[PDB]
Amino acid sequence: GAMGSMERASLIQKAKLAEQAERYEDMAAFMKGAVEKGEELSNEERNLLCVAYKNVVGGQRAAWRVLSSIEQKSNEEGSEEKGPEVREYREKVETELQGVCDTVLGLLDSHLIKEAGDAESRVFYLKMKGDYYRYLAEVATGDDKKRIIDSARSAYQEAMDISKKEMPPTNPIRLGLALNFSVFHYEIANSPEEAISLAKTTFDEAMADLHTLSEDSYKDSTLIMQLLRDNLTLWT
Amino acid sequence: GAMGSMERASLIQKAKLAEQAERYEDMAAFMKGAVEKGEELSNEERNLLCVAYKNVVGGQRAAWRVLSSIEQKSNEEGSEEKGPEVREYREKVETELQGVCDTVLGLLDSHLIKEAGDAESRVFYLKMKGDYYRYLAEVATGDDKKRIIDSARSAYQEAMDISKKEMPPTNPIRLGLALNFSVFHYEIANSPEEAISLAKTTFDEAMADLHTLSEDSYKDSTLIMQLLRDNLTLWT
Amino acid sequence: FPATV
Amino acid sequence: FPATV
Ligand SMILES: *SCCCNC(=O)c1ccccc1Sc1ccccc1C#N
Ligand SMILES: *SCCCNC(=O)c1ccccc1Sc1ccccc1C#N
Ligand SMILES: [Mg+2]
Ligand SMILES: [Mg+2]
Repeated sequence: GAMGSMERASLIQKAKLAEQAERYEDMAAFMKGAVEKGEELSNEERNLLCVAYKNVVGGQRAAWRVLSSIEQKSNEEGSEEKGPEVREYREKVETELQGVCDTVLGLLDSHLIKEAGDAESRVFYLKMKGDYYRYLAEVATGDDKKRIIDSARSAYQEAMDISKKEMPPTNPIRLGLALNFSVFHYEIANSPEEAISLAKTTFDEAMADLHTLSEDSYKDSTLIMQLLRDNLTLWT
Repeated sequence: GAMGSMERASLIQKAKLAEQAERYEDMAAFMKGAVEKGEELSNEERNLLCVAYKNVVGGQRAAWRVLSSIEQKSNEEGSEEKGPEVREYREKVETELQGVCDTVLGLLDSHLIKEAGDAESRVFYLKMKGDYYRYLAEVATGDDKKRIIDSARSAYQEAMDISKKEMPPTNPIRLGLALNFSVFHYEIANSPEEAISLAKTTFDEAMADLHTLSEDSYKDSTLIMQLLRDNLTLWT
Repeated sequence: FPATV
Repeated sequence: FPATV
């Protein structure tokens, strides 16, 4: 790996600089190098890894949606034939997106998840695994599409089971996991009722636990609760 | 070149798709491939080339400024020593930026400028040459810094001479050239009075020629005149 | 699109 | 920063 010669601490430092400079591809490459040092990641380091790849894949997903929309319109009745270029370029972006997802899933499988014993790390990584299979599912149309969807579901489900046993209902990782699994149900699994039920129950159980929190924890938890509410408003 | 096997028209089509998807690195690579087909570029194709690289280098310049600011603060009195990482990463971004500038300058020199005979194409390319030498000058600190600055000045000056002979004072290319050369004077050449004089005279001569224009040309010209006014307000 | 984190 | 096009 091209980061093999750089110190772990230097990779982390540069990931933070790349974030400040909004250079998210660099940030992801630095964090990949840090993961490949083989040591477990701290809470802050996990969040750097997550931020970097979320921004990279987020840009790819946005571009893929633009191109997919153009491709769909080109295949409508009365549309003029413009050749293979739209499909080719959509496929190019799609392949790059799949490559990023495969890279993240590879880091999780070699060997972040298997060494993650505390709930805060294990739930975080399993949520990420569900997220990146979900992004693969968004572009999937082949024979393995059902298996891709089930891989996302399985990772989310294991994360949910751990989070319900080991974390309070206001824990921000637990809340963000529920938010994303609910989106999986709505957008991927054709299960809007499950999506709505999960978001509502998560919101209500968090509400009932806010009284235990400091002002700073309350701010963290209510921020994500508002995202759950925003989705409920969109869906109902 | 990796675009050598793709049709010129397909490269142009994909550059437009990349623009819609905000994939400016792809857009630039497609337009580089189109230039390397060896044919002259139309007005629309020149503007695609310009848009693509302006966005790529603009992001690099913004990142370089963030990192340079951090590096400058790290070298202030009382600052804690944090190692070589800030300088290294600033140098990494700087080298990539210089690479993009060298690529654009290489396309202009092989062989866009020498085949550009009409004022609209030749002024456009010479302005770009001044712009990309200006971006090199922004990061230059070595023995060749004066020669880099003079290369920008010389390209801008040739473009100015042609534009004053061959274009009306409201021509948007002429106006944008004057805007950028004025910025060169202010930011690069330590010549704020020349910057102000050029912006003022350009604005006033355009104002006096607006009466000749259609509504659509008037909109194009006044848009750039407002940028000249904005700089004058910043500088006075 | 719905919110995710 | 000043405006350029
Ligand atoms: S991708 C960076 C991860 C940090 N924040 C998140 O996007 C995230 C991820 C999983 C679960 C929840 C959240 S939001 C969050 C996370 C940690 C602490 C506070 C908050 C909030 N609000
Ligand atoms: S980088 C794409 C070039 C298109 N517009 C510009 O940014 C530009 C470049 C050189 C000189 C002027 C301008 S602004 C412009 C250009 C052509 C037509 C109208 C306008 C405007 N307003
Ligand atoms: Mg495909
Ligand atoms: Mg250097």
